[PDB]
Amino acid sequence: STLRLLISDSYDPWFNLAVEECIFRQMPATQRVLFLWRNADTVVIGRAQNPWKECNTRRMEEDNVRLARRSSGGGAVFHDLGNTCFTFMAGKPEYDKTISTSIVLNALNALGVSAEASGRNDLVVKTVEGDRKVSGSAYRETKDRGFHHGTLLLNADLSRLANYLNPDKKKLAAKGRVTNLTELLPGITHEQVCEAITEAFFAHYGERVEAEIISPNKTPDLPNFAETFARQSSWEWNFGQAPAFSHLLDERFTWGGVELHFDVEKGHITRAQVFTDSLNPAPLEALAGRLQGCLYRADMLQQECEALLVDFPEQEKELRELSAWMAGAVR
Repeated sequence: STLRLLISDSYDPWFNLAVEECIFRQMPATQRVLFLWRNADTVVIGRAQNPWKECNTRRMEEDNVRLARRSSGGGAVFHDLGNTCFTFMAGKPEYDKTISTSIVLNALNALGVSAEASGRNDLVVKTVEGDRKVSGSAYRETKDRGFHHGTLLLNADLSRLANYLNPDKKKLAAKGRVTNLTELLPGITHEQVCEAITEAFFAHYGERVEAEIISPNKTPDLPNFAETFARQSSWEWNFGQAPAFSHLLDERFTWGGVELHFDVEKGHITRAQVFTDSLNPAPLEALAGRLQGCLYRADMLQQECEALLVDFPEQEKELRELSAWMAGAVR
């Protein structure tokens, strides 16, 4: 058909993320994909975060909470089985964010819930006591495709995340809602919401297909899956070793916190590593790239940092701020 419908029968977050990674980059942009899944207890961190600073790893081990690192930026997210998650993908020009958003809204309507879009990302139910968030999401575009994924809060434990994160004093010093569906719909299950999104998906495209039910015990019909799954679940990718440097500079900006670890010998940086919870870590990863071998002196720290501007027009503020902050922090 023109449709693929993938239903994960696994709570393994490395398995579920590896499928998403195949939808986004492995699969041909040539069908319309809906993938429906959830994870057992997991902290998902952005690709540039340092879990040894961010997470109470001892508590995680004691409570049997998993760590997964995703390949986009941003901060920590908590998953459990009371989150029902969805990923849509479709080729351009045909697809844009509005289709999948409408499909999920219809799904929610079919369930007896009056929901609306709110911002570029969220879905919200109108309430006597004001707007309540029932869904988070993120949208990404490629040259060949659009890609949309998010979660629905059916019966999430909302308190839990804070037990697994370390206090961040500078995040605290700086400064700059949500409801479970089970609060409205006491019987609601994962399977019912999956059923509802699938129907709204089939109704939209005028077509039906059989569900491919997928789990780690056999290869899904996704190219390069075995390798993507070996990488996604590897300790070295999800955790990695703690940074071991002799200097550390850190700051919380409005667009994210930044930790910069490095060594200085003979007045130059001999090695450096940057961490961040910024939504776009690319300009920070590329700063780390340009800091190697740099003269440890504000004029050069700023020259290296500002040499990147031409290639990051949308992040010019981020870079101007990092640059000013380093000039101030080094003296």
